[PDB]
Amino acid sequence: SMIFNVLTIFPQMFPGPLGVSNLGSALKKGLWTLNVFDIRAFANNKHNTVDDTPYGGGPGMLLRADVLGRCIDEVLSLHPNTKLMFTSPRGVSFTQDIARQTMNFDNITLLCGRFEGIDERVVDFYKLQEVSIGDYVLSGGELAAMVIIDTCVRMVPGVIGNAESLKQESMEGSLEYPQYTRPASWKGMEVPEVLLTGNHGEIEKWRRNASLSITAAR
Repeated sequence: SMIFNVLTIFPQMFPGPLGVSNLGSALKKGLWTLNVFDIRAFANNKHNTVDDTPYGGGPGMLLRADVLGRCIDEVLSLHPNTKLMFTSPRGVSFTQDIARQTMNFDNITLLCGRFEGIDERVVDFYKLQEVSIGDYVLSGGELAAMVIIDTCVRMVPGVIGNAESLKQESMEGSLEYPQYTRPASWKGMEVPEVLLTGNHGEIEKWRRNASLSITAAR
């Protein structure tokens, strides 16, 4: 199959957008699995806190190493051969191709940051693969984990009928092309006539030409 384990202190966010349209359908269908672990549950600490202030001081809090380890050990006990990852804005920049490389593993674990980060020992002891969906700071790692999961799950088979699947890959580069649909006029803007001709050859040809412009503006 294809399993994703998410470690967060906001489990109520999930599946959120991950549970809707094809993505949710296939999830119920069981084409993929979504295990969401509440990190808060692992605190055996009497203060039952997950965060704490940082040695050396400064702002905000940091997720405690002992708590995260209890959580991570449980996931490992349950999925020993799992690729441990961690969302932070200063790691491997996530791309459609990195996604593909992740498909090679069929069991990924995504720890989501919160507050000012996590105790470094966890990064080191467990050898986490830091991943960044882009050059911006979020309130936490969970939107990141969603973006990653959405990106990868779309390349599982059965989630997207082979029609839209062999396609998208046809466009090859970010170009794609202008697309149009009914009405034929809208605010007096009419559809390029070639699309209305039924001429597959002449339409593919126009679509490659339009694919090259717009991109030419890049």
